[PDB]
Order: sequence, then C-alpha cells, then structure tokens
Amino acid sequence: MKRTFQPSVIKRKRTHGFRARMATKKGRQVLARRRAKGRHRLTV
Amino acid sequence: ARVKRGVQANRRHKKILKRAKGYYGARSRVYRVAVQAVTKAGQYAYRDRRNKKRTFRRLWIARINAGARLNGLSYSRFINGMKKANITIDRRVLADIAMHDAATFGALVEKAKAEL
Amino acid sequence: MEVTAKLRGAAISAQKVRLVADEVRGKSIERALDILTYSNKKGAVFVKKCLNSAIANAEHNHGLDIDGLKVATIYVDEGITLKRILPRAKGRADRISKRTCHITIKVGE
Amino acid sequence: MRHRKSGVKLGRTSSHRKAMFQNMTNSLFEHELIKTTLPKAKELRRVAEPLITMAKEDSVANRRLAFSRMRSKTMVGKLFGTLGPRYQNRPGGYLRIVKCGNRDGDNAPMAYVELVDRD
Amino acid sequence: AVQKSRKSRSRRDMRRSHHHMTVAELSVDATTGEKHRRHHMTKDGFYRGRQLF
RNA sequence: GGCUCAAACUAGGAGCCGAAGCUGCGGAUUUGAAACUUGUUUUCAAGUGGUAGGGGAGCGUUGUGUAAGCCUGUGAAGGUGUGUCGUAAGGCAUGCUGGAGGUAUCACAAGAGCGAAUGCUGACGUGAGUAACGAUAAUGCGAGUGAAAAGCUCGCACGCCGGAAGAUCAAGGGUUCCAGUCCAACGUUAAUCGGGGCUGGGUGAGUCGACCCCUAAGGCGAGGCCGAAAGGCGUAGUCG
RNA sequence: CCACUGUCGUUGAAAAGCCAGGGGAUGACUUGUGGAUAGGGGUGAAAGGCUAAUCAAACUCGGUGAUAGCUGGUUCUCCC
RNA sequence: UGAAAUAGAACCUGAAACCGUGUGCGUACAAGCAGUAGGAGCCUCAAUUUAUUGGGGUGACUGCGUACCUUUUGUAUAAU
RNA sequence: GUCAAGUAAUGAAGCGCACAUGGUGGAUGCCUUGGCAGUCAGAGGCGAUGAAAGACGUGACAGCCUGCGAUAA
Repeated sequence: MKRTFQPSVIKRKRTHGFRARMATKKGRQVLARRRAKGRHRLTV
Repeated sequence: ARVKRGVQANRRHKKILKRAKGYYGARSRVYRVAVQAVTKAGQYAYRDRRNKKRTFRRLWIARINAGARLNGLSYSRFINGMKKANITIDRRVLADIAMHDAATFGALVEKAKAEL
Repeated sequence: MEVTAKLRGAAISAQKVRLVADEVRGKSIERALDILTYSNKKGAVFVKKCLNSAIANAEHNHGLDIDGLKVATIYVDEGITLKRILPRAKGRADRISKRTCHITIKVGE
Repeated sequence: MRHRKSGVKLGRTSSHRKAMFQNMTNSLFEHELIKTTLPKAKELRRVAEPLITMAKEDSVANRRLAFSRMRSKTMVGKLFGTLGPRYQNRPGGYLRIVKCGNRDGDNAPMAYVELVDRD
Repeated sequence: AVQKSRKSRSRRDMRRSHHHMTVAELSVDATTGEKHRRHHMTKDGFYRGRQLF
C-alpha cells in the first residue's frame, strides 16, 4: 500500500532546508543546536 | 577505588563447581544448577550421617537374629539372655561374631540360653 | 610420527561434516579416499581436500611411505560464525548463523 | 494409492511432461547419446521406442503419425530414414540406459541414454 | 508448539544415533581396471567392457 | 502381600524393636563461677533449632601510607590442577601455562563480595539440521568455458507476457549504464554469472528540458499598523 | 477509485495482502504538482475519525532521577 | 625469523558457557529433583618381597530422598 | 562324550562420568593514546579588513583524514 515517506526534493528543501531554517528565529536555534552537537549534517 | 570482582568471582564459582564433580549434565557444568546441587548434597549428607548409625544397627540386629535362630532362640530372647547375664557386648561386635565366627556365637547363645 | 593437516574456515556446519568424518576415521589411506570421492555430501569434498593435503605433507615434508598410512585422528571443530539478519513477517527479524568448521586430520603409520 | 498404475508425474503438468519428453525424444534421435536424470531416462523408453517401432514400416500414414507425436520434420525424416531401417530386425530395446552417477547442482541420479547399434 | 524445558545434550545425541552417511558400493572394471560405483559407468565411460564415447 | 484356635477383637503378662529424646566417648562454643590472671592457665555449672529483627566477632577484594622497603626473567599478576590448614568467609605451598609486575605487617578509605530484579551488554546453546528457500509462466537436450555447470554463453526445441511482464518519460534514486577481470562476503542453493568486488570507459543541443520573461494559490514584505519581549499583519513591491 | 462475502494467509509473499466473486464508474468523481490550517490546537457528509505504521489530546527535548502507603530485587562468613 | 610462531597478523594473557576427539569404567528387564549413606566388581599409579595396603577414576546393587528464589496461614506445587 | 537341569561371562546403535587434548568465545590480569575532578595564575571573545560553521578544490601518487586556497601539504 502507499507508505508514509513519498519523497519530494523541492518539498524537502522548502520545509527543512537551510534557507527555511534561517528564515525563523527558532530555525536558527535548530541550526545552532546541531552545530553545538557537532553534526556533520545541519540541514536535509 | 573501583573494585573489579572478576577474579574473586571466578575462584568462588570454581570452588562450587569443583565440589560438584561427577554430577550429571548441568549439575556439574553451570554454576546456577551446581550451587544448589552442592547444597542439596550437603543436606543429604547431614541427614544420612544420622541415618547411617540408624541403618547399621538394623543390619547388626538382623545378622544377630539369623545367628541366634540358627542355634536355638530368637533375637528378642537372645538380647534378654545377654542382659540377664550382664554381658555388655555391643550389637556391632555380636553381628561380627555371628557372621565371622559361628563357634563363638554358638557358645555365646548357650550362655544366654542357660540364663532363661 | 603423526602428520597433521588443517582446513580452518570450511564454509559449512560442523554437524554436517562430523557425519563424513565418522566414516573415514581409522580407515587406511586408500579406503578413506574411496569413501570420500563417492560421497554425496558437501562435507566430503572438504575432508578429502584436507586428507589429501595430509598425505602430501607425509610424502614431502616427512618422507613417509603413504602406502602404509591411515587416518589416525580426525575431528571437526566449530569455526567463526557469520551473523546475518533474516526478515520475517510483521516486521520481525531473526539472526542467521552461517557456521563454519575447522577440519583437522592426522595420518600415521 | 497407486496400484498397477503407470506413468510419471515428475512435478510437472501433463502438458509440460508431454512437451518435455517430445523434446527429449527429438534430442535423442539427433545426437543419439544424451545425458539425463535416471527417472527421466527410464520413462523416455516409453515414448521413444514406440516411435522407432512404427517407423520399421514406412508409409505416409505412419510418417504423418510420427510427426503428430514428434512435431520435428528433421527428426521424423531421420526416424524413417536411418532409425527405421536399422532396428528393422530388432524386437524392441532400441536404446540402453547406463547410470553415470549424480548431478553436481542438486545430486540427481544421472544416466546416459544411448541408441543401440552405433549411437 | 514448543518445549517446556531444553533437551539435554545426551537426549539430543540419542536422536542423532541413526544419522549415518551412506557409503557407495564400488567395483573394479574388467577392461580399464579402474574403480567405479557398482552398476555405474567409469569416469572415462567404461561399463561392463563397453565404451560410451 | 497376605491373615481365620489370626497376622482380628477383649482382658492380662513377659521380652524386644523403635527418634537428631536420654546416656556413653571425642571436640567446639555462649554466659556465669575460685584464683600466676585481660585466651595465662585447669576446671565447674547452666546453655548453643530458628523467620522478621536486635547484639558480637571476623574473611576476602581495590586504593593510600608503612615502601627509594620486601619479592620477582633462577619467572610478577592472571589462568589451570594438586596437596595442605582453619568453625567459616578463606589462607598457605606447589606442578603446568604466562611473560612483568606483585605486595608482608599494621593502620586508613571504599565504585568492597550477585543466582534470581519478565535486570543490562556480549557470547553460545535447545528447538533442529527441523520449518522454509517468496506467486504452479516450464522446461529439455547438444556444445563451450571452467577446479567444478540444472541455473552462465551459444544453438535447436518447448512454455509465458504482449493496454505488458514491450517501449518513452516525470518523480525518486544516483553510476545501478558498457567493457575487462575476480568469486571471499552479498545473491535465501551452485555460480564460471550478477544491479556483488576491482580496474577503465561512458552522458556532446540556438531548436528536448531547465535556466530565462510572466504570473496563480501561497509566501516574504522600504515605509505603515499592531503587540510585555519574541513577534503578528500588511501597501508598493518582490518571489513563487 | 473502492472494499460487501468467503476461503487462504495469521513466526504471512504482506505490521492489513492474495484469490474467487462484489460496488461506483460524467460525477457530492478519480488523480498529478505546489500551497494553507498545528496540539486542548487543527480538520472531520461525525467513526472520537484522522493529524507521518503514534491519538478521549501527536512527536521530540526539557522540568525529570515527576510521584508510586504498590510489585520485584537487594551480593562474604560465623557466634548469642 | 624470532627468547617465544598453540607470539603468524581475527596475532599478549586466553576463563566459562558451548562444541568435538581419545582413554578408563558403567550402561539395552528397568520407573521419578538424578544426589546422599553404604557397596561388589573393574581399571590405573606408589610403596611393599609381591594383590597387602594407600591414592585416583568408575558406580552393578541396597536404604533414604518431590529444585532454588519470592510471596504466603500454608508451596514439590499445576503460584512468581 | 550325549542329554537334562542350574548358573556365569561377553557385548554398545548410542549415552554418562572422570581425565587428557583441542575448537569457539573473549573474561581476567597487566598496559595506555583517552577521559574525570581540581589548585595556582592568565584570559574572557570572534565578525562587513567578511566571523562561527561548511561546500568544492589543492599532491608525482587512487581514497579518507590533516593542512592550505587557483600563489591552494
């Protein structure tokens, strides 16, 4: 049957992408928190 | 001061398993089954240490009963005869005389038989 | 003396090779090879390969007459296991063990 | 039960079994020596020999009847050309089975099927 | 469905007491002198004093 | 089991068996009692089943001082046997293995003792060489190569799809595409084969698509309005 | 596009399917792409349905080692 | 080669579970927590003037004997 | 010697125990390149002269890491 993920690149970069994170105060807090953990992947 | 218990646990567990040698299956291999087999063996030994004294007297009495009945009376009349003759010989020695020297036991019965 | 050959790492279960080993144990160099070359079991190709290597070791390294040889000792051990995952129904997985075996053969007069 | 019954199933439908032995008979008539499974080798005697028997006398009806059961104009011409006048005086047993061990892939008992008299 | 206690290693091996390997019957061919399975052609094709190739 | 002037019942009598009870012999221990008097010694008396629980005395382990000591390549720790000693926890000695550390004594401090917590991690069992090997469209044979061929290549034949199980894309993926080479692992079997490993190659646009111009929904939004702060909304616009 | 009946499957081929039948099939239809509504909130031809295999209050992190008159477990030895 | 190669690259030491091989003894007429107290026989080492003891392995046969923990008035419990 | 009656021993498809010798496994012991808690001092910022974090490159040499930035170990 139809599963849950169903990928779309434009939809992925537009709801979780770098510029989507940087366009809100809380999205920049997400990025700061990924950087403090040292994650090699900030944004999808 | 971290204490690692591996060394003391190893020789502690080994001590129990060494005491469980000859047991069948897991009772001589795995500690969890061997520890309660060693304890149970010690419980049997403690009780069987009392029962041994209880079992050999049954053996002596039966041997004495056979010996007395071979020549004359029964055990119940034999012990009464020895008691009236002030003969202190224990049932252990009597059963050894009966089973190993029948001439002496024949003479020993006569002393009891003349006393009743 | 005793000439040893080892076949560490045979990709097969030890239980499957112990059956083949139990029929060549104690047999002469010649009877054991006929048993192995006409066996239908996969473990027989592994035992024959290790037996033949033990024969060459006796002929080459030890300078021993192979006509009087015999399978003096043979035992199959368990080797390292490859661990795999097998998907089952309802999203469950089991562990698959791909067992390997070590084959040790000793030939001697 | 299976009392007194004949025929093989060999894990096939009857249409598949019929086509498989038609192919085997044609292959045995061409090369005259094939290697196959022993159960298949024994059952091939019941489809291949009766074709040789009917080719012992050659006629359009017999020639057409063989082609109905073989569907190979190359082997039907060979059946009535050389196999017919080679087993004319032989009362059956036109092919022999020789066991040749077991198969490597699945340990199936193998056997060669050879036509008698220079196959 | 399933066991209530693990089988002992002894009980497991008594079930394995009929697990043997089949040993083929061999013979020596009259012509080539080679060893072969009984009622089977020799690896080079000889069976009962006859060639196959 | 078997039992009938009993091996049943009643009333008496005498023996004997019968417990970890009592006694006999040896040993330990708690409390109290006459003293070389702190276990310095000989005894005696009464005790010594035990959950919850209270009291007392100790064993072992890691670390600190003792210790720049003592032991140790003539073999440390650890491992694995054996002998021996103590009421116990446990101690000592020693054979083998091991190859570089250990630690007396007395104090001192604890990550100080495991069988259980459907405890946690790893390893390995039993079930069991059992179920199963994933659409019942289907395979047979001859050559080739190969260590090895039911599964690979070629050939003949057979079967299946054919509004697809054939073709072109978008999305998504990202080298899976082609060739050579290898078969350990992966492929639910074998594999010489592969979407596997390794090494090379391969994608050529003014016209196809994107980019680009334009805008929809919907975003963001000089100034503007509103709101403790964060921010919310919104015009021109600017993206989409 | 659905999901009415039955068999099968129930450590499945499948964490909802297959097969044989079944319903709608120009419409209050089905579907692609993008966008909007966010947790006591949303959305709901209304079943407390659905809101990422999670729903009578999502998920993640934090308060947090919440509390638990409850259940389980609780590790060397001997003497009174 | 190396002191060492059961230090050979999955490499120091190499425990246990678990799985083999060899040797000795027992085991195919006998019913159960698998032990314990006896105990014949056999096998193997050390002494001993030569089967006499002692040590080790096995355990025919006899008696007795329903695991452990927890929780309970009370558990072999077919309660955890 | 023949018969009769009575009664031993011998077995092992496999299995048990002990020992010997292995496999698996990776405990233990020893070890450390890594951490944990502090003391005494210092410092408490970096950035429009483009930061923090990255992307892609850069070598005789294929990859990754480290350095560096088309002046590119």
